[PDB]
Amino acid sequence: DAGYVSQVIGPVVDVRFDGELPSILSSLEVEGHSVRLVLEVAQHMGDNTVRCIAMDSTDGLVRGQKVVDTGSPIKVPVGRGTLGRIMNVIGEPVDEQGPIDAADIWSIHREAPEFTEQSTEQEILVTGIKVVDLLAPYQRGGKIGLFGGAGVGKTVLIMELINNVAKAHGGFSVFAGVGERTREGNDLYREMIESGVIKLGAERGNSKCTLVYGQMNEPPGARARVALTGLTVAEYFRDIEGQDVLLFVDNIFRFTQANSEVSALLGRIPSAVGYQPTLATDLGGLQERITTTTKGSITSVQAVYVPADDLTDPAPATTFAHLDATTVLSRSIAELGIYPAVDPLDSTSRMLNPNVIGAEHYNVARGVQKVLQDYKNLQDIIAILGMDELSEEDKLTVARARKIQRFLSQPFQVAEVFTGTPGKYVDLADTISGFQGVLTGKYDDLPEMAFYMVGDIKEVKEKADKMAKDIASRKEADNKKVSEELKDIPSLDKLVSEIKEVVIEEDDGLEEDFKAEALSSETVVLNEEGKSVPLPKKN
Amino acid sequence: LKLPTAPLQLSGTSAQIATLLWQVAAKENQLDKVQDELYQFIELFKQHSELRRLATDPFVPTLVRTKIISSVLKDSGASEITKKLFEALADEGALSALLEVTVNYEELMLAHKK
Amino acid sequence: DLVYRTGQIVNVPIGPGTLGRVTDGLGQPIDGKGPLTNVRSSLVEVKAPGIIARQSVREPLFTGVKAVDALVPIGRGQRELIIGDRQTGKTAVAIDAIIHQKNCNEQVPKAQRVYCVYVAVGQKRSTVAQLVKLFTQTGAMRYTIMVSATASDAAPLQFLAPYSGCAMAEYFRDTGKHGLIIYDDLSKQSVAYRQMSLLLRRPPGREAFPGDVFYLHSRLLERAAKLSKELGGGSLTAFPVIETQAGDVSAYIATNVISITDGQIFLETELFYKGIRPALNVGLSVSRVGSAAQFPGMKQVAGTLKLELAQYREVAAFAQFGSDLDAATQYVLERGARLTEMLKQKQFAPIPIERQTVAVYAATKGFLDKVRVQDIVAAEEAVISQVNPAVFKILKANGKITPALDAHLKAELRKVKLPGA
Ligand SMILES: Nc1ncnc2c1ncn2[C@@H]1O[C@H](COP(=O)(O)OP(=O)(O)OP(=O)(O)O)[C@@H](O)[C@H]1O
Ligand SMILES: Nc1ncnc2c1ncn2[C@@H]1O[C@H](COP(=O)(O)OP(=O)(O)O)[C@@H](O)[C@H]1O
Ligand SMILES: [Mg+2]
Ligand SMILES: [Mg+2]
Repeated sequence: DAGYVSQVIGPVVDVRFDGELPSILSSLEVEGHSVRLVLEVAQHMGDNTVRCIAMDSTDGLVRGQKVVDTGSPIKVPVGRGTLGRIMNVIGEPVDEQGPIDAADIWSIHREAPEFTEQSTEQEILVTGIKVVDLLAPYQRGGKIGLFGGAGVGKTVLIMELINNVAKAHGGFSVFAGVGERTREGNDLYREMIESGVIKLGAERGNSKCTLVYGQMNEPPGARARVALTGLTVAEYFRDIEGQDVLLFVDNIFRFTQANSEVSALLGRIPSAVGYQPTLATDLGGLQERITTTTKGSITSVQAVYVPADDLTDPAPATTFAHLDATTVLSRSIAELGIYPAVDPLDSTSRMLNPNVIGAEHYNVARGVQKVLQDYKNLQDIIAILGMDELSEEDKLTVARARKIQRFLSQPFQVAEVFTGTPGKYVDLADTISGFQGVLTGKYDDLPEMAFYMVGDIKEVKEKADKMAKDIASRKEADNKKVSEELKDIPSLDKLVSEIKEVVIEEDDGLEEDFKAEALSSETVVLNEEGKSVPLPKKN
Repeated sequence: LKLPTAPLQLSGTSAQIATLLWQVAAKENQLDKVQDELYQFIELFKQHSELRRLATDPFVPTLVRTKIISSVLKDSGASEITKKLFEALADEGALSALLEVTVNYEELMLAHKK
Repeated sequence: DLVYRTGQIVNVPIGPGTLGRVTDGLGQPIDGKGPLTNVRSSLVEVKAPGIIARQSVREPLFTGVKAVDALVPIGRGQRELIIGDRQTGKTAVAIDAIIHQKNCNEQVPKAQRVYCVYVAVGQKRSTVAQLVKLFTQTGAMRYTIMVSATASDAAPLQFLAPYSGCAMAEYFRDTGKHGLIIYDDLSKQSVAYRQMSLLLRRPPGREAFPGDVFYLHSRLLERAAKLSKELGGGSLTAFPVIETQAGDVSAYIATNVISITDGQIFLETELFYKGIRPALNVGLSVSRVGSAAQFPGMKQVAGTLKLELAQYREVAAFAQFGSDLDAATQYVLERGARLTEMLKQKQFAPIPIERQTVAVYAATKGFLDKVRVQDIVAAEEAVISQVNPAVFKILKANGKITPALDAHLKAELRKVKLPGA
């Protein structure tokens, strides 16, 4: 009534079942593996064989190893007991805080909710970022996407959305780390331990976050399903407890990439760029579950990798239709130094109706986009000729758009470990008034790089007068007994005795605890009875 | 190991069965015996439909196929090569190959009688 | 032929007995100095240490290359890609990084030392023998292992050699010491894996690579970690090297390893022939540890150096028209020229970090504005060899440029002569 392993090709195992095959998506437990290996049935191969993807690595699987069916898909803990915990793809705790008490053990495989239970109520989500709240305002209850190539600032932007939105928020949050660096997963965990979002020990009930981690080291079976596991933890909060959940998925691209890593071994001939034929339908089967129903709401922020900043690739370009507000981060905004490197002429929102955010916000956003697009048109002249063939016809659009480009930049509180500038949180009315002031001409006398990396429109004047101090200090800072060798400092050789010497050994301390092993000179094999004999001389 | 060489070389995986079936029946000097035994199954597959179900229907279990071929061939004085042959094909589901082993067993028998 | 199973998943000898030896991709020593003695057999494919087993990357790993300790700073435990074209300076940056750890291991206690591992996949035996000769002449072989799967070796050996080298380097990560692993030509490891998987009849994908060529590199590069203090506080710093084809970083393996690693050191074949050596593209070179893993004092000059280089890059593409002197852009252009000429560096001689931050402080505070563009590489050497050597002895000890020191060398930088009027 159990199954045995028939075939192992990398991360894909075929299991042979004498009678009563498991259903597709069922989880299978390999009996006798060193680490706990779970397979998930992907297809019925035809000859009493199921073909499965493994949630851990398959090195150490023997053909004929017993595989026991569990009769159900991958089932994870859900509820309040997962708050403040780090979960595996199969719900194992990997935070070393002991086992997970569970309100329930829900399957990770589910249907998308229905069409009748859909919630068409658009209200804004003020995030505190200037370019986001101006040009692509996020929807409280909607799906948000952060597109960008490698190294443009999606991870920093989603940390800023964690401490800017999920901090002062009523409901709980789930972070589904799907195939990203484990260094930044540990960094997020520590930055939420010391922030009070996750509280350890006895205050664990007062934690307001669940981490589910499927990071880059793991096999593609784990990375393909960790997004489903984190979505299961969020769907429990949406359905059963009925509240407003925040689901931060870092790198939803990795879900599709891990599907395509096993898809050729699952017997599917490849589609275009190299992805699986079932690319859009896998993406949809995940993404249609992350929805605000009438029970609760899941307002999700999904980072999307865009491979070599090519937005026409099918894995970024397929998930555009699943989002309400797309935040396209660009490299060309980034090497101008503008952070967050949000492309203003590529970031869209369904909250950019005049019916929804009102007309006096929409007109500011449309005027900003108009001014920046006309500057993009003029850049094929004013990078060639030199702004002396415009004669103030379109040159106030250049001088306005160059201030608008720097005014979209903003320091981040999570990026103060990079940037020597404390972070800012801008209100929505403040950034509306500030960008209206630049696009009308209320602030057309200021310097240009007074706008760069400031909070709001009071701070551009607070930086303008600071530079109008420090332009005057660039004529005399040398003498007047002000930087001399006995004004405020001791002698040079006394400081060499002020420091004290550290001790160096150069015996390097390697063999302090090392337990060696007498290596075999010749190779040693197993005989038919399984015993370690030397290699026989019959060649 | 040390088998008598086949009278003529042949194709793949269905004549290689019949070459090996000829090569062990020659050491037993039962070349005309199993050529009669192979022919009797071809009329036997013509008679019964529940027997050629074990060679075409992909839903019979591979346990029930290998038990029925053994449970029939316990008796009748069929040669021990063929009742070892039919258990090799029933374990692998290669019972359909018997119609192609027989036509490849024929020309080995024809080039042995020259 | 008879095949006997050994009952073992693939092992390598790890331990202190591998330091100094030249091994192949399966661990057997090829330097002709007998078998490996003071070692034990550990696995090749281990799981990378998890979320709890890590801590934040704080302490720096000085390369000695001036353009990466200032612009692309590298911490103990991060993965920094060296991506470029052919003959642009990738192996040069790697070799400087190893030679500098030799120069640094003599001045630090045994809990601060870095033991280097160089994995040569798909190179010649002549190039590897040349590197071993170089590391013995410098003295780096008492800290360096070399795992060389050369081009004549089988494709499974070139596929398994980064994992072999990383397992020999994980002994230092796991015993509380510090490691530096350099997988030279990780593209060649991907090519060997593609061959090994196309002959096993696994269905190809993009550029005929397997499906799991991302997992091939992610499960290797994730083993470079900074561990927590419960597990010893050890570190493993990985420097994968990816060769591109005419600057195409949109290729499959290039995008995969750009996606995996923290930073990238992008070198250009157009900057290489402008005389800028190491040929670092200062725009596209990122380090996602940030300045959190930078030497203090170098951090005090590095934001300024980055900012003026960012201005010098952008007011260029107009510098062809040298006719119209603008006197605000032109100062920025020749100041960035001073800074760009500053970061040039001859190879096989890594600089100590104190001399690097003094040489960048002497250019970001304007001491070198008198000297022309073309003669700063002698001016910086005059500055380094003409200041007192007691400036560095307390800049290294104090960790940062203290107020009792930034006015000492403010006067020391004026009492020296600079070769230029
Ligand atoms: N900073 C430098 N100063 C002077 N010469 C350099 C410098 N960096 C590299 N070179 C020279 O440029 C060439 C660069 O070759 P390198 O060692 O980079 O090979 P590679 O690009 O890593 O790999 P491949 O040989 O496959 O291209 C070498 O001849 C080296 O001596
Ligand atoms: N708001 C910001 N301020 C300053 N630097 C930033 C900002 N956002 C991103 N960066 C820089 O860009 C790099 C990209 O980091 P990360 O977000 O991890 O990349 P990715 O978006 O590819 O995950 C960071 O190391 C940081 O140096
Ligand atoms: Mg990232
Ligand atoms: Mg090289």
